[PDB]
Amino acid sequence: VTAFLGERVTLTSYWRRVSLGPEIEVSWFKLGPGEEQVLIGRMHHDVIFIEWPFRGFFDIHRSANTFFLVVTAANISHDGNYLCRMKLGETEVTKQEHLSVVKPLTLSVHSERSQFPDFSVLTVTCTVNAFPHPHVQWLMVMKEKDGSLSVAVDLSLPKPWHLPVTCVGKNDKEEAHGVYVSGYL
Amino acid sequence: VTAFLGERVTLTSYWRRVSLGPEIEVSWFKLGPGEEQVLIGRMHHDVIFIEWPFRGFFDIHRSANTFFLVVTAANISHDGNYLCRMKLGETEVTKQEHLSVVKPLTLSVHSERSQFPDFSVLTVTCTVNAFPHPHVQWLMVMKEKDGSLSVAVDLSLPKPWHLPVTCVGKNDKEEAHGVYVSGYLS
Amino acid sequence: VTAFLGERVTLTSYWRRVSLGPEIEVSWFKLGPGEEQVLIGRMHHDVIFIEWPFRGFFDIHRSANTFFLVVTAANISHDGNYLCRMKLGETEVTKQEHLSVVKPLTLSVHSERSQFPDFSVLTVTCTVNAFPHPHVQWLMVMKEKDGSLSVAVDLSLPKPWHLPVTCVGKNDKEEAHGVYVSGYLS
Amino acid sequence: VTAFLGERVTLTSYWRRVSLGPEIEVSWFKLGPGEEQVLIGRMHHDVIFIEWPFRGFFDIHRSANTFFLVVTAANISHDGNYLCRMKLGETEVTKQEHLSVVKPLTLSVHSERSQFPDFSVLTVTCTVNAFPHPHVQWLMVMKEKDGSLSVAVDLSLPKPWHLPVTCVGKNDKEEAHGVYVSGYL
Amino acid sequence: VTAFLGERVTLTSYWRRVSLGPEIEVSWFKLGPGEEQVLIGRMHHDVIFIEWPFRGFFDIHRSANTFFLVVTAANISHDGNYLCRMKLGETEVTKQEHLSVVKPLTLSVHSERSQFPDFSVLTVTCTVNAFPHPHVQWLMVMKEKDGSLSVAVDLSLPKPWHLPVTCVGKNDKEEAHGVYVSGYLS
Amino acid sequence: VTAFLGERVTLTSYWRRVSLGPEIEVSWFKLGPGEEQVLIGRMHHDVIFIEWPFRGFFDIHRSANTFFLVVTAANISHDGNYLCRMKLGETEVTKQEHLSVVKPLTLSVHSERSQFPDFSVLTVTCTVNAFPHPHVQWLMVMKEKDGSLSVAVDLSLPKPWHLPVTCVGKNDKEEAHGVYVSGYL
Amino acid sequence: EHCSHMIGNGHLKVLQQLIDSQMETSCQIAFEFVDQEQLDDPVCYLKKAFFLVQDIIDETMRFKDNTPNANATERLQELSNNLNSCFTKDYEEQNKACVRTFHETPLQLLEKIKNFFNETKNLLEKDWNIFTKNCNNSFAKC
Amino acid sequence: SEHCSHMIGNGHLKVLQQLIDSQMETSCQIAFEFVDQEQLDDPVCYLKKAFFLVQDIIDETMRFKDNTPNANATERLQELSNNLNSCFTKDYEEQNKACVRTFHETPLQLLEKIKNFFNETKNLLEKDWNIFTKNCNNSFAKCS
Amino acid sequence: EHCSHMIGNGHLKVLQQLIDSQMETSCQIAFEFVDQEQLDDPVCYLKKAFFLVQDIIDETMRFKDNTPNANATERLQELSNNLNSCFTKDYEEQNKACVRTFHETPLQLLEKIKNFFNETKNLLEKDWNIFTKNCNNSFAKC
Amino acid sequence: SEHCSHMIGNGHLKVLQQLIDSQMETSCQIAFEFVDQEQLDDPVCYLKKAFFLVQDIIDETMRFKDNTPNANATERLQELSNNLNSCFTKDYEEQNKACVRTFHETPLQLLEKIKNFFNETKNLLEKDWNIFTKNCNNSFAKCS
Amino acid sequence: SEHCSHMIGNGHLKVLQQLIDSQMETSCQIAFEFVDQEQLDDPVCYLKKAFFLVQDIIDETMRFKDNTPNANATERLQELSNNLNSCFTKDYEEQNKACVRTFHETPLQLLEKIKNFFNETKNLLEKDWNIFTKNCNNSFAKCS
Amino acid sequence: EHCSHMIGNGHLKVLQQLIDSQMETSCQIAFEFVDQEQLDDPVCYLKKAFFLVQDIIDETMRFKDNTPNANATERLQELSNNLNSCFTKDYEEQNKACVRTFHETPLQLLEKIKNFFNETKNLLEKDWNIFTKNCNNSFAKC
Ligand SMILES: *[C@@H]1O[C@H](CO)[C@@H](O[C@@H]2O[C@H](CO)[C@@H](O[C@@H]3O[C@H](CO)[C@@H](O)[C@H](O)[C@@H]3O)[C@H](O)[C@H]2NC(C)=O)[C@H](O)[C@H]1NC(C)=O
Repeated sequence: VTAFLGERVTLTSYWRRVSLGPEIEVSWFKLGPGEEQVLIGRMHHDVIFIEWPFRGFFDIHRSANTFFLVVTAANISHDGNYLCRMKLGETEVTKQEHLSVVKPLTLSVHSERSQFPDFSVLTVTCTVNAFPHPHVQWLMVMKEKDGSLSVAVDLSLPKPWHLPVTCVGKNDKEEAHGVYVSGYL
Repeated sequence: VTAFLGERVTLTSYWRRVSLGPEIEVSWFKLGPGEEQVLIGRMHHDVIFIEWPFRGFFDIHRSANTFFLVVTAANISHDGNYLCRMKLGETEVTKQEHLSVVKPLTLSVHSERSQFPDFSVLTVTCTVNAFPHPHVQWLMVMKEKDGSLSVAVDLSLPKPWHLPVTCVGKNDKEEAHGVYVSGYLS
Repeated sequence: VTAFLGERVTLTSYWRRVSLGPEIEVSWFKLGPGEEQVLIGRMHHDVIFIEWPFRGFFDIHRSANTFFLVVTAANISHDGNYLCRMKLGETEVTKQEHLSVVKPLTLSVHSERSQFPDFSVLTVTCTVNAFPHPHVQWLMVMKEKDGSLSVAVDLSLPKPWHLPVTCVGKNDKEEAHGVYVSGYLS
Repeated sequence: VTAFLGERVTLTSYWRRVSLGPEIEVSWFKLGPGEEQVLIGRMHHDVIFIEWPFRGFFDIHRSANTFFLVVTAANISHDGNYLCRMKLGETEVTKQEHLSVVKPLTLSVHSERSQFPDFSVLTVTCTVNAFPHPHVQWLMVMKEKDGSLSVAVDLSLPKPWHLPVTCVGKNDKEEAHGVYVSGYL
Repeated sequence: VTAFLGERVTLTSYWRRVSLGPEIEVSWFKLGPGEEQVLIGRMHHDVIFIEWPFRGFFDIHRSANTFFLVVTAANISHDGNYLCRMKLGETEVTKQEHLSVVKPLTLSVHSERSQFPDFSVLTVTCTVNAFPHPHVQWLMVMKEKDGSLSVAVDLSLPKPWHLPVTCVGKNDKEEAHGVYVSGYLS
Repeated sequence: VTAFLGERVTLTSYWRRVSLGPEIEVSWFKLGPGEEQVLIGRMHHDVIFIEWPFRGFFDIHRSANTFFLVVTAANISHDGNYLCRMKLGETEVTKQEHLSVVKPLTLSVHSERSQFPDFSVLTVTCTVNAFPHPHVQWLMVMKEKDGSLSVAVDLSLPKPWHLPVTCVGKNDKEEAHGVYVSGYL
Repeated sequence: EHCSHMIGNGHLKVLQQLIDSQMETSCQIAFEFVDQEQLDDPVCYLKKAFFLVQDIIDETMRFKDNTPNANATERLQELSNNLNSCFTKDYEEQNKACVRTFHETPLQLLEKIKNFFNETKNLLEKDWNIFTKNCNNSFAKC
Repeated sequence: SEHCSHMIGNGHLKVLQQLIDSQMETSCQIAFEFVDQEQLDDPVCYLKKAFFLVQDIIDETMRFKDNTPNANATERLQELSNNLNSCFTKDYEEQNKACVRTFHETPLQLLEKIKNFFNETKNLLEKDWNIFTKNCNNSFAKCS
Repeated sequence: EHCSHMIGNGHLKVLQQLIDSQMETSCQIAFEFVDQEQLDDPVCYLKKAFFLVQDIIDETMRFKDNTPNANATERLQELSNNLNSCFTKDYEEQNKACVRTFHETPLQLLEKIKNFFNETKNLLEKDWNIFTKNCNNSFAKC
Repeated sequence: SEHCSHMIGNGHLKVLQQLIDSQMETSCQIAFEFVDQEQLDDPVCYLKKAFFLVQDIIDETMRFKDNTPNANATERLQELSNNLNSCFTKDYEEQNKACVRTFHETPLQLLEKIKNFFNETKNLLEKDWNIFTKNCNNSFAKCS
Repeated sequence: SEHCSHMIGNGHLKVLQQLIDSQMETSCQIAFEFVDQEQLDDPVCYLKKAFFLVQDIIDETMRFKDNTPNANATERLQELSNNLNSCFTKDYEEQNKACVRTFHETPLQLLEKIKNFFNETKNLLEKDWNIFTKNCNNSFAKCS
Repeated sequence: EHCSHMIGNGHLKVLQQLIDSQMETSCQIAFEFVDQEQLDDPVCYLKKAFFLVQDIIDETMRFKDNTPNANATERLQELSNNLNSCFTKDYEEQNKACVRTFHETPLQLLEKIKNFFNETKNLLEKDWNIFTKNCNNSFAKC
């Protein structure tokens, strides 16, 4: 399933037999690289306890045979795989879900003229900050503190400047365009 | 004259009589508001002295009858009028120059979908940072630390999203466009 | 309802008619002083949105006709009255709940001997940090950053020290004792 | 000899022959581990000079054949062994004293109920902060910035809670008790 | 009595009758402006207690009938009058002592040549930091964090530089000289 | 050539043939140790561009066949060797200049009396802070944050104090004197 | 006096059939009912329960029109209406006292209803004037 | 077998419809696996896939008190399901749990899906008792 | 009418000699002259140029007293004074319009002067009334 | 050779003085290498050193349009310089560019230096045509 | 020896008491080693231990100008001490400086301790001149 | 005139015995006495010293009642009282002038007293009118 940065999101799991709900010992995990398992929180007989690290970012609640892991507000770190382990007595089941967080792309265009050897070469810059897969290309990678990815491409234009000029930025299926039309001079 | 943010720029003045150069007591000034005159630096017999406030930002040098005021790197504060006073004995001449600094506009577009009561209202944002006169408009003001000006406009789109949508940003005669084409999901 | 500092707690409300759940426009509120109403969050058709101030501290979720307001971790500020308003069309019902937060009292005893004019006067100190109503007493108020309340009492004992000595600390119905038995030297 | 944290304290040394006082070249040392000797200060003919590190914390003064090392205010670092060297011409004597600093114990009791799997297990905590030898035990180690030692012990009580419950804290010969009587509920 | 900055110093008082020492209730004071009396510390039966403000800066100790007030390290604040009150029963005697602290003067000389309109005017600077009474003079006031006083004087010399040139600095009876002899270039 | 700390200074280079000026591709370098070359700035056809590191500290301008490198305000780091490379087509010339920065010496005298074993030994201190070569000597090295050099010498005087006493400080050819005349007592 | 035989086994049978036909699930619903912890007296417990059962029947037990269970619920509602005359009024203070919120399975709720009707039936047969009893004390104890 | 044409009777659909109507209407939603229409639209292959999921749901989900009328209805349907197994040919095991989604819906809606399955299956069997011999490997593979 | 022959080749020769005798250097001087980019009309270009040439001659072309070139400059100055009567006044608005600052070699400046006198000479010979022309438009265009 | 006495004529000094006067007076300053008087005061050795620098300056600095009167003057002076080479004896190559400084002055001032050189050289040659056989290794070495 | 009974005479105690009275009263306190009563209470063993400490104190502490009446008194007492050595039996060397404390008191108080020692010792010797043959290894060992 | 023989050797002997009987120690006491550095004139030195010796004798030299030294101190005190008539008054300004605080051994203090009595004795024997001398100058010098 998929959700945007900051938004509330809910991953789900359930017990096959519809008769049982509270009886199930549910426990959620955040899958770091190497299929590592970090305990998020546990639930049993409607007694919930989230590990302090995830307290306030994650919560668990139930309805019938269904178990919900609620991310209060998604940030980039959360993108990845999550695992739900449900146990009844000796029997236990593992169900897996993949949460994709997305940051709406931010395309930005800005230009500058060369300062040497002359002032004839105008270089325009197209910059897209998105997640998880930003992409910029002119028509004919840095990591931010928020955890997103910024990428930019530059284009040089010798006089006469063949304007207008267009750059395509996109984030997987998301897409947007930028066009430099005219200089000051 | 005109120059872009950060660039090296040179304003000029000269003595009518070509015979003389070093002999002239040259002095440059920054015209603050109210026709105020702030001394930048002085020159005489190839002895130059810039006032400490402007030291490193401005320099003066000479060639023959010509006198140059060099801004090492132009910042927004420098935009305005400058005055050169040149003196020989009792006689003095004044020349005035106007430096327009410009910051190449920076247009940026980015969107977000409503989180309540549903996820159907897509709001796009168009943002332009320029100088001296930024302007943004959808096709249906804050001051920065750099001294530039940022201005932005927002547009709400109920489903179905009538994309693509275009915003026009411009800095006087400079102009550029931003277009949101498609969302991630729809 | 009642809960201890830090613990997860759930207040509940429901719709009289069991047939309906998602259709109800639920909205929870924090009753500040003066019967002020602060919006915590809203829910409709299983679309939840918590106001940014309370984001991460509160959450809302549903099961059938029941609506739950979950405090992820209770802090002293949360103690007070909460209100749930549930609306179907023109009709609306209001339910009120009272959450009492409690901080388990922390009694602490420690002594020091006078440094002048002699070392004969032993003064013991009894300190209780609790919430909402701490109380200390010898058997013959400061506010903390956590929002709790600390209060303390001192007792002077001239030689011979009539030990042991006992202080009673308590938080309403909760209660605990501290007893100084012997000094290091005598 | 012994003294409490912050208090003024005086270690003493003397010259065997009572006839002499000022003539003696006195010098005090603080004994770090390995019988290492750190110079505190010197005295001769009532001319005193404390090394700058100890200036304001230590002072030296004399009376007759007796020499006093005065600690203005004792802190935990001062606990240890001190050495006085007294020299007359070629002859020299070393006398040794042991200063024990003490921090009056601070006993503290506080409880919490389990958050999982139920709210039936009440765990009480008994905490004693003292020096040099804190000790806690229920009846049937961390170092602080001040240099003292904190130690604590926990006790779990399943329902029904067998209250009251008592913990004994003590600092060598010093002793104090804590009793949890009743919960809120 | 007099002492230099940082040094250990001892003011003294005593009981007339030599028979008695510990029995006397001794107490020392700092005389602030307005004949104000600030308690430094007390002593009785060889039980000493310094007030926390002065703790570590002052100490009291005894020998026979004599009582010593020891300043561990003198700083400028300490300069002034001190008072010792000694009491036996109803009778009490007061002794007064005056501690003058001194900071050895620090004379410093350094020059720079004019940068405009030419490099012909050499200006030398003479600076004295002392206490309590610094004074500087050319042979033709700021307060420091240490509590000392700095004062300085400047002298301009047009070419030809009539060197050598001498400045006299002094702190009351203390005195020292600084002489600029030659520049780097000439 | 030579200049004092903070002052404006100009190093020069030129093209042998007087006919040409703008045509020459001039480029200045700051010579770090090991004859290393750090690019300061370039000039061609009166188009100047200073590298950002040196921007505001250095500038380049021209007059006829002459090329000037202007240091707006000299600081100690600038002391060293500079190199000008001038290129016309295939031919290129290298000219070398040495800029000596100087800090006017600062001589300072101050005294203290011994605190042990008596107060009879008066030690006076003579301190000179200069650049590039400070020197202090009594008549019968630390580096500062500004980049200058401080050096000091001490002289002990047993009672009776043989005053007055004189110290000579100097910075190569620059020179100045200090004389301690009398103590307070 | 007719209160003795107002409740028939036809009603308890239809009720039990209704119960058995419900699918067993984990999902829990919320409803108000008598707190046994605060009210143990059988007579007063049932007396208090009666009105709560009326409300639950009215607003909770919903079935598609003209279904056998829908008609069952109709019969039971009518029965409740006729039973109104067999319970005497106590006080208005006590309404919403001795009452708690329950979060349980529909099956458990229906079981509570069944127990009510059964025990109510028995006690009425023993003494048709049993529910004239004054329960102000039993209620106030809560 | 040709008998597949008439294996399903209106008696089964009747007990099924009765079972549906007797259920109490609530807000509570349950989770269960069923065929995703978005990825699998072919009527024949849709039902073929649905059949086994219906088997499982009937077995583990539709639980009633023993010997209850609805309990017996479910027994009849389970038996019916067992007899129908011989009318569906095996495809591949790779595809089981493919073209399959998690549903969070009311019990009534689930039961409606079941009813719809039996109804349309009944019709198609009557039209051509060999309809479910079809190879749906492609239709199944289309799912992602 | 005498304007036709006011400028003689003796003047252009003395001017060219003056030019050739100057040493070639890199050093550049500053002076005001007509901007070709804004004013291309030959007649109006020369018309505007005339006055600027007067000023440059007066204040720029300096030689040691009684040197051949000093006398050359004198002759040219006189020539300029006699030429005053051949150019008609236009407007005062336009003075300092169509004019830019030039930073060029002395040789290039003297070349500009030469071109002026040469072309002016030619056009005068063709039509001695050529410089009565109204150039207000050509000037305003700048 | 004894002819060195009269190699330089007033005709050369005349064309030179004319060249000077014909130059336009300006503020602009140019850079060139010449003898530092501060380090080299001996008249004879000063001129000897100056001679070669004058050769170079004449060659690369004093540029005029081809076939111009001044151009021809410079040619005459260059020829004269070539003939004078035989009147100066070689000293050492170490010292070339020693006792030499960079000058930033007006063209007129440079030309004045040249004129002064030829004048004083002319006089001294007339006094003693063997004056420039002198060994100036010491005078040159004195420079630092 | 039996003579230990009468070795100490009232003449010694007399010169001692005189010495005490002739001392000027002051506040000044001096430091000296003596028997800690808190750790050693047994009269016999207390005195036995005290004896040697008294020897040392007499030798190094009680200093007077040569040939002074008190100087001679101290000489007599020192001689007396030397003669008394034969009346005390050796115990162990481990215990010397054990049961011993540092005292900071007035000279008068020290002299009082000395006087008390000689007095009680005198009495006990008169009672039993063999009293100080006692083994005090235990009493000494008790000290910590 | 009797001042000549007021002080006897019986007094100096008793004083010296008193001195010798004191135990030698390191402990130092504080007392006011004449500063030799500021007052060197023998006559005026002794003259000033006399009164300070009176006070020291009174408050410092303490012995147990009826001890030989106690009686010695009594004799000396009486002697001091009789001596009062042999010293003439100077000025009250000078009291506490030429006087410093001394921190020395008791023995050194007693030595100072001895020296006083001895030299005072000698000078009185030489000239019993010696201490009528005016010492205002010697005192003011301090
Ligand atoms: C106890 O819980 C309450 C919530 O009931 C916490 O109050 C919240 O505290 C946060 C952090 O201080 C506040 O957010 C802040 O907002 C400002 C902008 O106004 C922003 O610049 C900060 O970065 C920060 O995000 C929030 O306003 C506040 N919410 C409410 C409704 O008061 C409180 O912090 C908790 N107390 C303790 C001691 O943890």
